[PDB]
Amino acid sequence: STAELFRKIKNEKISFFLPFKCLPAQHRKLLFISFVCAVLSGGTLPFFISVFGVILKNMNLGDDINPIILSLVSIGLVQFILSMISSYCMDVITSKILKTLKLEYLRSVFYQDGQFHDNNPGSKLRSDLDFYLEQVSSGIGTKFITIFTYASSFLGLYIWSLIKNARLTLCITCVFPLIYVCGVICNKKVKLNKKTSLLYNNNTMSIIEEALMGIRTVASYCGEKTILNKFNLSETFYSKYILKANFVEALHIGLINGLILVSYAFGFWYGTRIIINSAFNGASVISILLGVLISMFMLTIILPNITEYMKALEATNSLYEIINRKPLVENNDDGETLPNIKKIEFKNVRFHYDTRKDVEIYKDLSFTLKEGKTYAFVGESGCGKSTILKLIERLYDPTEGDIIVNDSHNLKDINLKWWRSKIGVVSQDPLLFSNSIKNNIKYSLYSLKDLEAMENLEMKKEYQTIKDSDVVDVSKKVLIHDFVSSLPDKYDTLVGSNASKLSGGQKQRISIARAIMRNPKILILDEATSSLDNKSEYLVQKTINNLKGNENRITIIIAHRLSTIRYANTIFVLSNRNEGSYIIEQGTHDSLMKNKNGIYHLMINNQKAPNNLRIIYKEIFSYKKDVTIIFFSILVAGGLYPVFALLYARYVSTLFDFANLEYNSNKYSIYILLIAIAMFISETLKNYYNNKIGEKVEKTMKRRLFENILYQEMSFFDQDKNTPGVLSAHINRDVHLLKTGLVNNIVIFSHFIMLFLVSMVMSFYFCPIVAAVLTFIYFINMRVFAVRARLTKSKEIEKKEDPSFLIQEAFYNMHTVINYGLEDYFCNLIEKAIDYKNKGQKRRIIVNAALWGFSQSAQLFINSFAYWFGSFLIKRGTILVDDFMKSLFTFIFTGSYAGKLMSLKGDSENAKLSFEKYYPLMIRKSNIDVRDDGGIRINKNLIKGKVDIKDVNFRYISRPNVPIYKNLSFTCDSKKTTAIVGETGSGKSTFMNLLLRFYDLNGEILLDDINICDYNLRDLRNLFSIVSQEPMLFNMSIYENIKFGREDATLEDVKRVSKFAAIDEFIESLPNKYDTNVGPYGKSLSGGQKQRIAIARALLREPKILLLDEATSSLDSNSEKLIEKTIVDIKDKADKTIITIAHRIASIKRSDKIVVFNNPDRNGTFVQSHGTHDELLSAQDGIYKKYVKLA
Repeated sequence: STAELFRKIKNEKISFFLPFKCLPAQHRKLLFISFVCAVLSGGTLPFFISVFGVILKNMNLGDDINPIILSLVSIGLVQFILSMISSYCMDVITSKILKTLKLEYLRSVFYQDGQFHDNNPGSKLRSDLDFYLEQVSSGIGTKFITIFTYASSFLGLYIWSLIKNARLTLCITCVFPLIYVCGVICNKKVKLNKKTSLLYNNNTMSIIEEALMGIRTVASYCGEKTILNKFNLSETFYSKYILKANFVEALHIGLINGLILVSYAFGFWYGTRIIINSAFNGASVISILLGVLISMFMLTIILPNITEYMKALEATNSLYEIINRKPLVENNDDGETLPNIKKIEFKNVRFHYDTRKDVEIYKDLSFTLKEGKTYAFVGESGCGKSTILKLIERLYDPTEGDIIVNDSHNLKDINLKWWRSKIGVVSQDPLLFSNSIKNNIKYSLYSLKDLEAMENLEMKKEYQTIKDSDVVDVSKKVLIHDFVSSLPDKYDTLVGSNASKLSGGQKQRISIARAIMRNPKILILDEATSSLDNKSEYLVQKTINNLKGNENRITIIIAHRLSTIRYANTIFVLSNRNEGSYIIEQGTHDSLMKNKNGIYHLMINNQKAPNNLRIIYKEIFSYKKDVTIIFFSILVAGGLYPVFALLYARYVSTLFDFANLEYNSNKYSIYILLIAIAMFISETLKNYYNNKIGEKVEKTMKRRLFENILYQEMSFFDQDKNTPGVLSAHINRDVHLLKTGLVNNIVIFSHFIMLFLVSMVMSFYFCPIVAAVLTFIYFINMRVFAVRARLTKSKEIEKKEDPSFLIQEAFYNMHTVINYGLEDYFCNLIEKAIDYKNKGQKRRIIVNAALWGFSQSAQLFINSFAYWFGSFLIKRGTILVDDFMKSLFTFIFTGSYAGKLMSLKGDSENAKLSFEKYYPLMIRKSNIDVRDDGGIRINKNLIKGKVDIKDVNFRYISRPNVPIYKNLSFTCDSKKTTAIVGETGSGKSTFMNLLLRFYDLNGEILLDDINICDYNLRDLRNLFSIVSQEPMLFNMSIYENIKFGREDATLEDVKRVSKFAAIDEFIESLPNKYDTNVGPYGKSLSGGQKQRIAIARALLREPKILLLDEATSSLDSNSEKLIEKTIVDIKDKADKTIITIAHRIASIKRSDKIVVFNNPDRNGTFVQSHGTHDELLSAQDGIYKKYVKLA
């Protein structure tokens, strides 16, 4: 709320007046104008409310009102004008500040040091900027001056009502404290239960994610059902607590709709008693009630605007710190430049980042780049080459060394404004702008001409000094003068989005020409020939080293292939061989290629639709008890709210008759009390069963989705649009939308129609003539002159919206503007912004102000016309008074209330749309379903364990081009061991999946001379047991992860089977031994324990067939040895058939059969040899002898 943000802002002085300190004086007193022109509109209602009683007294007594009407329209006109002025006066100021913030932010971005640009890269900033620039725009516009109006109205109403009789108003307004009290008492009991409801939802989230990730360790142990119990038990507490919340959330509504209809009654009952004891007519009573009651409605609409303005404050203060960040490499324009360029000299340069403050890079970087010669660099990927490039340019700084140039000038005194003036950087990819081919090349001199008028502002016209003659010969030099003539519009042709039309080679030629036109001196080439041959490169280099100024210049190349560096003057090759880098090899090619047989020797040696929703409605129309109650409550509310109008009316007419005034008050206040008591119960029992119906639809759709996603097959999960992230996003969000949207917006339509029928009926009956006119007016107002609709439609368009293009092509081509060209854009966005401000802005703002003044001065004219027409028809004898008074207030009150509750709807369309996205998922057939019971029944006794394969041809459907298996055929023995070896990464872990029916077939698999597809696969998966490479443990206790699948097992069995695994020493060394709740995915344990837990999990089932895989691949020291002990312990017992995947010769030689795989040609694997078993260790040529001597 506001009471917390106010305390937060008080104790550091975040100013209330912060956005209003970047403004001229021609914008500092339009604010004052718009201020005083919004207090004068805070006196309209204290006048209408003051005459609203006198009109009624003057109509039902036999006199005229025309002098009062003419005193009531002029104020409407001046309200219209004074409301038309302020919108115009404010939107200009909004545009001004919204411009200045941007035009400082772009600047403060363009002076960063490069240390930042790696931290805050590009597209984030423009994705942030706009966000802030729609928090300050939509909170300082017209809805900042709708606060003094309402406060003025409050003050006027209250003080006027108090000066008249200061004992009635106090006793009317002493009921409202009991509203704030109830609010603060109920918010507590809402939050206390809502936080626990949130607590018991993340558990379900974690269950769903952790069970959809590891689906194949769930179907292999047949554990579909022992997750559904956790899901359906952690879903009920959520329901009961959130319904406890909704109950209190609905009771408040009824109580607040009730106490007002007691304030009215007590006010009238005390009013009729101050009259008699005194006799102050009966006209200064009808107005006090409306005054005191409408005084507090203002306090229910002021608060959101203050929250939005505080939001704008904290948004701006999140932006005036970026602008005032120190770049620490600033351009002070005080560097004493050099006459010429010579002798770059490193001296022991060491560098560390700001984040990784101790991950050192360099050790002994020290050399000198003499003038006049060439150089080169060849090394590893990132051992410190690119930083040297970025340090010649001086983006970063030396931390310990110094780069004193020409033995007379330090780098931190050389002008950065001048140093970049003589450096040409040909990067890997060309950075070409998207205007033309001539302007890209003419973007070189826009920085050097500016270094001529400063020392002598003239930035506009001097750029014409760039003649179009140098382009000709500099194009001739780079061998591009031919193709430029081949296409029409030679220099005027325009390239597409970042040069996406022509060939890459020619674009890089243009980039090279851009580099060369300025007569660069330190020419830093970097991976220029990643696509082309070395012909153009060598010709260009011949042009460079023969260019005027070759006597003292320093060219640098950083490339990979050694052919470009066939000739050189010095070649620095470096290597960090970890904690520091240094140079390993120096000297020319002649004195290095033969002298040492080092790394460079190796390098030169090597390279040189309607149904879907009637489902929902059929579900909703089955709760025959909780449906009728809502119907009766709707009828009661809609039928007994309008009656208050024509009870108020009857009460007015019996107040201007001193006779029989006591009895009438006694009879008409009690009825109001009863109406309030009924309205309380009606609203309470209406707004509670809405949510009670909403919950059950959710928690009977979620159950179906999840319970029909688990039992699907594996091809479902191997597709691209079937991902856990997208499936865990439906279940919560869109089902919550089915709760809110549909079965909130049905009730609103029902209640609205029930009001609108009865009101129009029993208002057209008393006085037919007035209702036709009033309906005509409201129809032609709300459906033809719809003001707010046109006001939001004409606003979202310009909110969506060439300055929206220059910005995008600058944060992508940032590197070049840092190299050269800065204020050609800092003073180009202003122009293309201002040329599009005025021409559209003036029309839009002079229209959208007239479309806001008429919205604040429309009901007044309607009411005035209504009372005039009523007083006109009466003085010719057509109609009486009571009929008019009963036919008008119905429209008034019913329209207000209907407009109130109608603004509670939710997203009804997207919820009817997403339902059609996920409806096929709760109905999709699986076709490999474990719930079936078809096939031959099998007992565990008669299993001999003889796996057999005859022929296999497998290909993943996700990528049907890479066949992996061709004609696999072998046999495994019964109660024996059978190892496997072959080419590493040959897809050996697919045999297993085919054996457990994750993929059907072409090929054949057998078991005891019977096919696999005739077994009733519930039992088929109930005897195998795999030990995957990486295990997976759930977020339950350690006692339960072992009982996964098998619910019936005591605790001593766990101790027994843990004794085998050699894990009952760590568990019996810690409190909460067999109740130690591990974390998600078992991330609270060590790898040497997780796999032993898995092995204990696989040995409890008494598996008749075992399937291992490299039990000790990458484990620690002790648990490795313990695991090998377990493996060699189990394998000694000739009880169960075992199929290992081993590559350790100590275990191979014990095996009874060995099978070799190979992939000669990349189309399929097959069996090279069958049953070597170490007796065929060397009998013919084979790979078994290789893999047993290679390992």
